[PDB]
Amino acid sequence: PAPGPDSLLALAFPSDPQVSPDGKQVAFVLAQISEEDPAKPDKDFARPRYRSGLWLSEGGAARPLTHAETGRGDSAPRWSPDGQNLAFVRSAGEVKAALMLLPLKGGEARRVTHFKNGVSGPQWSPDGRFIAFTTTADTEDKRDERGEARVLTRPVYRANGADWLPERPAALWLYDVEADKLREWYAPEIGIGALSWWPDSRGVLIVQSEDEWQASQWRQDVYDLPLPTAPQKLLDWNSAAHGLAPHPDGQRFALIGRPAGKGNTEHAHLYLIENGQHRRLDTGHDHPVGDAVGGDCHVGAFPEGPRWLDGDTLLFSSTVRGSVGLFTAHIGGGVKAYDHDPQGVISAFTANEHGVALIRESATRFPEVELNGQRVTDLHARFPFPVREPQRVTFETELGEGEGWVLLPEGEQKVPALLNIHGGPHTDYGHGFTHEFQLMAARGYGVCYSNPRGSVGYGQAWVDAIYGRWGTVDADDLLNFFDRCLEAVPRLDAAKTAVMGGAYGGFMTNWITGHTTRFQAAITDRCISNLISFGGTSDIGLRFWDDELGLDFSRRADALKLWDLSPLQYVENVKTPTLIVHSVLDHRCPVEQAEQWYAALHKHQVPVRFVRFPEENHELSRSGRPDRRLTRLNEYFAWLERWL
Amino acid sequence: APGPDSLLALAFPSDPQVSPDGKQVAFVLAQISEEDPAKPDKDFARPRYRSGLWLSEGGAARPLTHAETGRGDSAPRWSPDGQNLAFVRSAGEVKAALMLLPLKGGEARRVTHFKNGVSGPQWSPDGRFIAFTTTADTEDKRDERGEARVLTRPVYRANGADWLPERPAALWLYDVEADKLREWYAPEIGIGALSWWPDSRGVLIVQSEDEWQASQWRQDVYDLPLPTAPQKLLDWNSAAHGLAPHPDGQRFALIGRPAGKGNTEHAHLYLIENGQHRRLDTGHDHPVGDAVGGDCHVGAFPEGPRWLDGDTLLFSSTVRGSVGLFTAHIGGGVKAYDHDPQGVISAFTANEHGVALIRESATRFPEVELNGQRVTDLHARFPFPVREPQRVTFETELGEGEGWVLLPEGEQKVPALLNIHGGPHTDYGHGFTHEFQLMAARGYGVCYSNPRGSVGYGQAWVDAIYGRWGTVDADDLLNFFDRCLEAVPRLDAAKTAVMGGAYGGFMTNWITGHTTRFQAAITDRCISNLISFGGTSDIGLRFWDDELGLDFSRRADALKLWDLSPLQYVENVKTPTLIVHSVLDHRCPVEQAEQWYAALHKHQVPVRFVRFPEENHELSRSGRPDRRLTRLNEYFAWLERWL
Amino acid sequence: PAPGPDSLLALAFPSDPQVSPDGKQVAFVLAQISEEDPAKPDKDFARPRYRSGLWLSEGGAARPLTHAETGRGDSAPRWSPDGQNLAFVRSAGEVKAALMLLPLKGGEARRVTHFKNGVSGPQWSPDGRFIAFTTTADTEDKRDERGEARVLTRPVYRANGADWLPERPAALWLYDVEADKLREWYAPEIGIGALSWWPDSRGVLIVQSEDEWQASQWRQDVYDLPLPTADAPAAPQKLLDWNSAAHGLAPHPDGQRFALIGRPAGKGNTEHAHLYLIENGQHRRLDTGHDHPVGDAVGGDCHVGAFPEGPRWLDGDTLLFSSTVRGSVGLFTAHIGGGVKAYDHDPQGVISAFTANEHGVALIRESATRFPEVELNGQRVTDLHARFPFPVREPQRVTFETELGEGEGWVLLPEGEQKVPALLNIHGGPHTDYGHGFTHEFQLMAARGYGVCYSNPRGSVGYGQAWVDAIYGRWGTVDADDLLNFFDRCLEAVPRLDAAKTAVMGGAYGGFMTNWITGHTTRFQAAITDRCISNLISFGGTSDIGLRFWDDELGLDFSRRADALKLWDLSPLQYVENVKTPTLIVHSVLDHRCPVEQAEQWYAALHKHQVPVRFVRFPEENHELSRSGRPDRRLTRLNEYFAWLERWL
Repeated sequence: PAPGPDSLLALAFPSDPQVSPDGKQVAFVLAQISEEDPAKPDKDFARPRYRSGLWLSEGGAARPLTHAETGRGDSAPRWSPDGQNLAFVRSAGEVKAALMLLPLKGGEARRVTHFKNGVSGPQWSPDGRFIAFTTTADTEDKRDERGEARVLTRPVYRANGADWLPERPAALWLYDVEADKLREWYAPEIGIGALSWWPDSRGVLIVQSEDEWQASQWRQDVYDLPLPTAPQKLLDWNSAAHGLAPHPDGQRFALIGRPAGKGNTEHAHLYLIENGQHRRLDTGHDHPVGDAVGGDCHVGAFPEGPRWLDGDTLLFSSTVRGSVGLFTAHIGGGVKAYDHDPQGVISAFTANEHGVALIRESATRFPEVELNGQRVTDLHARFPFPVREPQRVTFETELGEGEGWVLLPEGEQKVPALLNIHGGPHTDYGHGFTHEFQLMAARGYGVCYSNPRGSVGYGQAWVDAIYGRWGTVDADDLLNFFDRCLEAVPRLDAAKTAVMGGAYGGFMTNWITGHTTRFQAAITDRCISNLISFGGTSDIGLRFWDDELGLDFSRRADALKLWDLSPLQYVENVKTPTLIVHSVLDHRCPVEQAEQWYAALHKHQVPVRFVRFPEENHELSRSGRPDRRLTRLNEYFAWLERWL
Repeated sequence: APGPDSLLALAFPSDPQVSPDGKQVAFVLAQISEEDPAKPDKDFARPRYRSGLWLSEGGAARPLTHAETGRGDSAPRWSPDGQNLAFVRSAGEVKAALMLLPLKGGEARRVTHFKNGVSGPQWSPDGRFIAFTTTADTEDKRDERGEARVLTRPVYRANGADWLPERPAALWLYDVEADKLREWYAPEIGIGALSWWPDSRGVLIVQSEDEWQASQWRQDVYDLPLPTAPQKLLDWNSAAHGLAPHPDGQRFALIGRPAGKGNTEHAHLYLIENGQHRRLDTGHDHPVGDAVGGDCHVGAFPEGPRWLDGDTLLFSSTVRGSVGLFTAHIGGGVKAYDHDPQGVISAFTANEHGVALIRESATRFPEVELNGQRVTDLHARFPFPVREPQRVTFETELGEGEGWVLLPEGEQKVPALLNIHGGPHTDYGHGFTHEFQLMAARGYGVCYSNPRGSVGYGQAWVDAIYGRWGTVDADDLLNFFDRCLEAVPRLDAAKTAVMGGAYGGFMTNWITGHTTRFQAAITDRCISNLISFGGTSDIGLRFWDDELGLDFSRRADALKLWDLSPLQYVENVKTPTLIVHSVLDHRCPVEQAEQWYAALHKHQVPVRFVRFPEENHELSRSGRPDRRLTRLNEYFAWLERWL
Repeated sequence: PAPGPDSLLALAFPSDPQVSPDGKQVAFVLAQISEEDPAKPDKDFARPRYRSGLWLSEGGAARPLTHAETGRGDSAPRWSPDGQNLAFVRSAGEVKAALMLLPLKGGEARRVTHFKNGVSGPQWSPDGRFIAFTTTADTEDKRDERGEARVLTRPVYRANGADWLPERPAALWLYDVEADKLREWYAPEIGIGALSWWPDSRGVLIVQSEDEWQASQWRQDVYDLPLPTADAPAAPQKLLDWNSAAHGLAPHPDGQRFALIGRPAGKGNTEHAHLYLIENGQHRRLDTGHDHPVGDAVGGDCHVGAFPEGPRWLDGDTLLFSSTVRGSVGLFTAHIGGGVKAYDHDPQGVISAFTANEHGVALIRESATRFPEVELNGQRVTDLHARFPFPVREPQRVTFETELGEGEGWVLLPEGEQKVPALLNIHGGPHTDYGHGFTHEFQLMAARGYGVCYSNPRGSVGYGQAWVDAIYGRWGTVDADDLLNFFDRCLEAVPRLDAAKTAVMGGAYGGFMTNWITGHTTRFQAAITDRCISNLISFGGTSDIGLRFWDDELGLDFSRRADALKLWDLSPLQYVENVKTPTLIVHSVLDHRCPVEQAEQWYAALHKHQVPVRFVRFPEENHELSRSGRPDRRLTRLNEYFAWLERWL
């Protein structure tokens, strides 16, 4: 009785590992999967939902601090600097996201805020006097409820995962801890991105764009916002910035991003800011800041903000050849490894001068929470079937050897071979934990997955190789890799092959099937078929192709080049039975992309099936509602069983 | 000056049903009232259509029903003995119940009790049965639960119906004498037109063979006897509706076109005998049915042809912006029956004893007539004075084209609004357009014309744009507009705007991408990208094939479709543009508007996008009254800003 | 398989027989019993409800005009004087009671009024120009919904069947038919009772009390209210200082005189209602030589809805009215120039409602053996007895001697020849009659094998005023004597009645008397006391008529020490220590005529004495449960009666 997609329901998902100020404790979030209303289940329709609570460890096995029995649960634990309180956010039905304050030495939490719309992103000031957070407060918008028109004048009006953007951005508020009083601090005209307190608690640094157009073009600056008694521009960056890390000296700060002129394809790096000047801080390290390795067992928030361990040393995470390690950057030197397992992924971390807490996983290990190197969870033990170990298969390119992996099922008999293509394109497969892949191998498929040119963990030149020319050397690498897998692993059945992928991976599944008939089945997920219409419909359409391809869909000559890069131009060649998976509120890859592919395959009488999820967005496979994650996997396996 | 809320004063007639003895008409009248008159929202008005049945025996019509909640009463159908009216009632949770009203006294009785209600009641001529369709008590909880929809059929949504059900509505019978209901025929695909044989032995129905043929508009006619399965009667493999069984019980007529050219060919009238067909409306180079624009039609507008005797078939036809009644004869050709070249007959019913119809003009709001006598007084409700247009012509290689200019009162210069009708194979002309009258009442000169591609000027005028939208049609529109400026000196050539919906929106996008001459533009339910339209539109699998000879799923054709896409030329657009679109418009999907909006933003062109939830392609003609007001408010706000 | 209480669910109930102005048609109301929501029945709990529609006949079998499928339905049909329209009242959920206008020659009804609270009592003016009606319009009272206190200052604050009286009485409104306009006519400070149009349509006559205290004492006057002619309408003008009970105003065709039904000041509640001709403040008895009350006061249980009995002038001399005579109800004419003549009087039948004009008459007629039927000009137009689901049986007469002459009662026997238990049933009032009304309960008792014995002791109403007066001030003496003497005569006259298996039962006054009898003899094997009275003192303070009932019936004021002691000596609860008979107690919580504290005391006292007792307590219902309560609770009441009799007999 091979395991099925409902294996997902056995798992619990950790997030947001928050080390205590004294370094001796970790508070974190654990999402379990439970019935929407455990008291009143629907006899005809199961309703598995995420429900989260806060957990705490001092080094031993973690224990629950909260006990949600309804609603989405509790999130965003934040330690008071004196270690005696945890602020957090509670969602329970009509309580959308209330700021709560829990004394750790005894007693229940008190609700601090009372806004119709709840709050987001609490951060204590380092001196403990304040908690900053954002909120839309009590603003009401009855247009959708009444059936009124929405009048659009801004260039970007929706966002994947948030749906439709409000007329007024969330405002920055202050909770005065001593006075037990709330006050609006700053109501931005455009929106606040990253935010960090100065170490002396005099105010915050914030990222803002100058206007709506600049925001759509990913141009941001950093501003200084003192405690109230308006922000002042602190850095003319005119580019992408987040992860502000104020230096202990209270004057300098680091930021994560890229300098102006770069473009989305440049690795995110660390920049030291002093008196409006900047210089690269993580020198000699040809890898991006942050976790960009694929996996599907992350639900919730995964903090990766860099942290100064002393006056010279900035701790950060970085993706390297399918792994994610901790490194230190130094004002006085180059980058040094801090905690880097080439076969593992550190997906979130917090730190101070006294301790570190993180979440760690591998291709064979479900995510676990650690405190100062000690595991405090036992979550892999919940994984309900045995995991298998992948084998490495390499392929040659003019830039050097690329790599990928084969995950084989048990036994020695021939098994179908599944080419899985990661999205991005500037991410990696490798050492993230992928329930989907382990499940495919448990059901008898050989899973082949690789990092073609365009992937992100192999240096900037490997990223740049596909610039302006998706469908050339990246497609070459994928089929070269797959051919090397079939040659290296004889039990892979070259007569029973499938190609599948999501997002860029869906683009590439569409590209590949329009350029070869070799596969017996295809599954294209949250895909791209028409690069022109994407420019006009995607929540990043106003800048994505400009950065990835140098092409502006609103300019005639560029639009023709985008059409020649569109899989739909070559759809007349598709003969491979194709399953199309898409979600209606995916604003990253809008569902019109899938509709066009579906219609075109029908025009050609190619066997086709389109599973269309309401309510979900681009993130379904990684964090969608559990029932719909089950359905997506069920549909994958039904299609493979039919054609392989 | 009057504003868009002038619409709230109007009452909208529909479905003029003459009685079997020819001496009465029953019809539907939609008034606009609060959603819940008992509990109005102090902060938000909720004007809604609410309909009742009305009756006339020759004098001023009087109401038979008095709905105060719900959408109201529709689809009146006379019993053959004249003593009863069947109709359909919508009142909240009562979706669409079949009701039976005795006409000589007493209230109606409810006949059906289906969760999903019924549609399309038709009495058998002998009065023994009422046929109707229903999805009965079928439930679909996917959307309510948040479940996926699995799609395998080529067409899965339709403008105005949203998502198509897995099982089509089934045909049912009400046994009048027995007071019993029974399912008659559950089709696999769907039933189109339906008509009883004159001897009440069964019905003729239009059906497609399978889902793919349905997407290609290929239908056949079947014979379905009363129960005691359908048998194919005509190998048509093409578009057919308007079944009119001949009194002899063997032959029948239909409206449509034979297999061959495609759906740009004029719809014509065909006599069917023993599987053979021959055209009846010969010597008449004009399509069957009303294809003239207007915006005061709410509800059902029957146009089914009717035999006035064994030799004479009554039908309606569009001719140079008018819609007239004509008769075709078995013995040869077409004669005018009731045709004013300056008017539009939008619906009619008839038998051997009488005729009832709805009639309008560019200056006359729709009224109901019985045997030539008006029985309504609806024009009197129109809340501001109407003005009369003047005709302006233009020259082409196919002959003289025509259009009109509607001017405000006074003598001063006024801004000039080039309005472009959709289709493209429809006409402007002699329909009543509240929108145009309101524009002139607010001080604008409205210029509207029938370029090549329009439908009322013969087949060659239609064919002139085949495969080449954006060539001679665009030429004609600007030719006409230039002639208006020359002929009408009050039009201000420095304050001009271009606007249109659907094909007219395509053309507004095309024109602004090819000239900067206009000071403002309004593009409504538009098309910007012919490639993506092919994959998203509810008719995308056939529309360009018929209209352009192009298949978006074939590489060479898709490039030709891109060369016809206004979005290819958007870099030239400088004209401030208002974009009006509805989220459930499945005819022109809203991604068309999203692409135009985004492209104008990339170029920093002044742009505004009014995005209506819940509405579809038909908003301007029959959308919810509050959203029709908002659409017009937005039109005028934009024109006031830029003109 | 003997029938049970659910036999009630097979019946349909006619009411409000309205003859057309031309005398050739009748429109009436028919209540069927149907599920609350036939579409969504509760699998675990049946919900039978009354649902009414309008029916029409020109002499043949009646046909339905309306087709309510939800809600309580349609009521109060009223003909337009030109015969072409019916006004009526529609109740459908949130539509509480809307005035509707139905054209009779084709088309559906139009809703005329749009008030949150609906309307009551539509009456066309004779010239057809107006419809008068009353309404509380859109007034809201959120006290109960919010849990606020109710502050009481008025002497009467609740009424059986209406529950709690509003601070502002319903106002009289006018519908102007030609103008299609509505306007408030008169907002009374106290309340409007009877109302009638003058024959020339110049205005209405209305009955009103001068203040809240006088209303509580049943003292009313007649007022003249002309049609309004300005933004603020003229007020009513007092027309007759009656200072007594008045209803059924019947304006004379001459437009000046009018008759009224009631009693002159002096006489209390026990005086027969009579007809009085009023002329310029003078009054004289009109129904002379007729020692019987106006109106139907005969018991039965198959009346749901409104039963009009307003007297009607057939010409300048002749006033048609109904009257109770020895257990029957007949039509009679009173004459300005002479005495009373029979018009339509079957001594074995009951005419329960009628309307009339110079061209025709419509009525409802029944008997002890015939379920109510609607008639037009002497022709039955319904077939409602045919629905009665088991055979009906014929009562036999048994008489008894009194010092005032022979009293009478009846025995309804089951089939067969074997001994059967004997049930003494006692009618309420006390000033009503048993006799020739149709009683489903009695027919059902006999169908289940009981001999039903029921009579008109002194105090009953159909045997002349002196027979009523015999019990004045002394309930529990000659009335109890008559009841037990009658029952003994039944046992002697009908040998199959089993003297060892007897029960006593009754409602209201009949419940008082069941309590009295069981406290004064142990002869019965079972007792059923329904909507009863046990404590005359507390009744004075809790009943909706407590401020006047004993004063009129007994000459006793509970708020005066000497009188209260006499009321205690008349209270069955004083003698409860003697009760040994197993007793079923039936009562409803919103019975404001006999408040439920009456039953609570009897229940507690029998418990103190360890007498077998069972108390069925109905929510929501009032004094009228057995005659018009919700069908499911009517079934339960009957089930409980029969369960108790099966246990003890």
